[PDB]
Amino acid sequence: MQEEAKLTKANNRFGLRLLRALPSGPEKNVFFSPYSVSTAMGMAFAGARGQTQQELSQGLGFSDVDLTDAGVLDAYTHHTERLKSTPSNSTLDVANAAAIQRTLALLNSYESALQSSFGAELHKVDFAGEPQAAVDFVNNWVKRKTHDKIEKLFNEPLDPDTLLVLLNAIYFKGEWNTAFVKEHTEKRQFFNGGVTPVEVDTMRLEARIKYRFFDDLQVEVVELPYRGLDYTMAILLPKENTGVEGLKQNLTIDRFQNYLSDLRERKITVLLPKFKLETKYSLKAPLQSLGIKQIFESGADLSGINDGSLRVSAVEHKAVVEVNEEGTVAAATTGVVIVPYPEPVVFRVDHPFLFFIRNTRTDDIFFVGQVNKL
Repeated sequence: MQEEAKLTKANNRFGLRLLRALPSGPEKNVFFSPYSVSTAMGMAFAGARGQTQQELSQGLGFSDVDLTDAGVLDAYTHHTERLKSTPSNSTLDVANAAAIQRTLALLNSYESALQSSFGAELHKVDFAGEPQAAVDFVNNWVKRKTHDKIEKLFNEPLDPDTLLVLLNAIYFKGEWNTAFVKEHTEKRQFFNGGVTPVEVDTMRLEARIKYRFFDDLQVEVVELPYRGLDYTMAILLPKENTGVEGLKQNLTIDRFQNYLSDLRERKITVLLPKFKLETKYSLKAPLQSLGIKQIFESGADLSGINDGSLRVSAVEHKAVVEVNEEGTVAAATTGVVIVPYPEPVVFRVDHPFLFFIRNTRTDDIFFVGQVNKL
């Protein structure tokens, strides 16, 4: 398979692995862009060497798909290019950049790689002398690229020893192929945390929708496509009200793709809450739990960046989504901070569930959520 296809496979596997490691609870929703996180970590990977590079190759999923270090940069070039030129009814914008200390010398090779593989602009800032101005700059980049959906990634200035912040932003807007019928939206029961009944605005449609119940993990699956059917929201609904955490833990990328392959269009009724999520994560700890460790530590080898001693102090992520009768808008951003050292069917989404906004042509998974509380 193509390098870009290997990369999609690595990104997707990493995506579910990260999903499993994110903080979750009956009162705490989960939402993030694994594609955003992977892309930002790819930019750091471009500058990693030695054991640090090998550990990242492993962690980001490259090794398991036989995607070589050089192949990663190739694959990213093709992702970046196809993202620009792809004809769709839906909007998907991905942007990358690097905020660099004004007096930091980057290796020419790294600067070139950021441009060629990621289309990443460089922007000089004064991390050391002007922490407020530097973080204002970074946040205003995030705001423009997420189409104003995320105002700030960093709520406080960065530590003045910061030398580089690698940034990714993503924005998605789609309209449903089959809109929910707004006249039929009503307050309906939803089991918050799988156990606490509340009333929430709940949307209704009845149409031929890709659907299957799978006995293996006792899960109903649908895909709700956007216009043109090239993007979809896949929804995984546990049989049991309290089934979501177990579902998340049991899911693998092969099982997920196999579920998708087995869906068939069927006339069903879908009852789906309208909802908005807004989340934020410090990803260092979850990334460490996935075995990505050396990059965070003294002794890290990021010498492909500036031929010096650099490590990652933090990886921060923010994400937002709005789901309603017309469609979906989602955005996310990631910042890597671097320092020196047939019978009727009713698909009733009335309890916690997982969803995935994906491209059906490429298999790219752009957004993933777990809805626990509404």
